[PDB]
Amino acid sequence: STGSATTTPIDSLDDAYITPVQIGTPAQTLNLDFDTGSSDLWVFSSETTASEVDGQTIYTPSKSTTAKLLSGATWSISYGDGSSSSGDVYTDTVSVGGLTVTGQAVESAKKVSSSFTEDSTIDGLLGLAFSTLNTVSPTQQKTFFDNAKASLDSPVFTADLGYHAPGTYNFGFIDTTAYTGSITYTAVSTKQGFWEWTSTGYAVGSGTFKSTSIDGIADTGTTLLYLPATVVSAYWAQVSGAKSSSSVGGYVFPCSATLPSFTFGVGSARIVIPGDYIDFGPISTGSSSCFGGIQSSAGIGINIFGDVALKAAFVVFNGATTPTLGFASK
Ligand SMILES: NC[C@@H](O)c1ccc(Br)cc1
Repeated sequence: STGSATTTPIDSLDDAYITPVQIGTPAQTLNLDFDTGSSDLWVFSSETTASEVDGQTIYTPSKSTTAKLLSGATWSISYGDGSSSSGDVYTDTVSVGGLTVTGQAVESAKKVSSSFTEDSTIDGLLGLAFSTLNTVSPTQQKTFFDNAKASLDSPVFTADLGYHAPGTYNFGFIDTTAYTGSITYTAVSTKQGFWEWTSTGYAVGSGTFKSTSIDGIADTGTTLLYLPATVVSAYWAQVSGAKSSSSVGGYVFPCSATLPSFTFGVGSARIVIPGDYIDFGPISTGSSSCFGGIQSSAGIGINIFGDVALKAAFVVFNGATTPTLGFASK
């Protein structure tokens, strides 16, 4: 089997992407944030505290003939940005772009933190990291990808995120028309539950490539590109007026600036992030200070190849027995 679904930015900055997902029988369609940095499929639901729901579409398991309470199971998750959610668990039929999994754990939120409530466009998350990170207790549950894997034509999914435009998540096949050149594959460590890999270096604009190992995770659920302070300082030093602002919480730059591109290494290959991808616009409405799309990972404990990086590439998440990551230009 295979599946193919369009993923759409939630706003004009590409802060996140939502993908329609069918849950239950008859189908209830929710728009979920596919997150290669976590492993829970959770949704706003009929059980979510009413004051914490504001415009989201909810899953109502009592209206699904295939929903079953997973007795005794609870979940609770905290994300890198400080947001959180928790609740109980059903199993139900879940389909993405034509690919159906039966008995998928669908984690129903009883509580969500304010940042979820405040974002009307995201009805929940669909985790695509390794199932070892799933938070369901006392019986850990599998991700949608893990459940689908044996059925898939090939045990892979691909992320093809757009810049200020829709893109595609495919399951079970590699669309050879969706990228240019060849896909370069690189080793993955699953030891921490993430799609963790090592970039071979970087360049800023038309500068020389610096060969240096940068360990990081491929994370579709993180907006920005978080890299070591040395690398980030080298980048922003090429933008007149750029500075790290403790008040704003990172690098800002004059909105009048042109940004240089940023290149990262994948083995001997190179992925070029155009300068415009690194512009996240005014820090507040009407400001002439703009927020940078490349920020320091110092104090995160790991580097994060988030959407800013991933959307410059066609990315293969290969879940074969020995997982790997593939990157192509597009
Ligand atoms: N996208 C999931 C989010 O919780 C996350 C943020 C940062 C890191 Br490191 C891992 C995961």
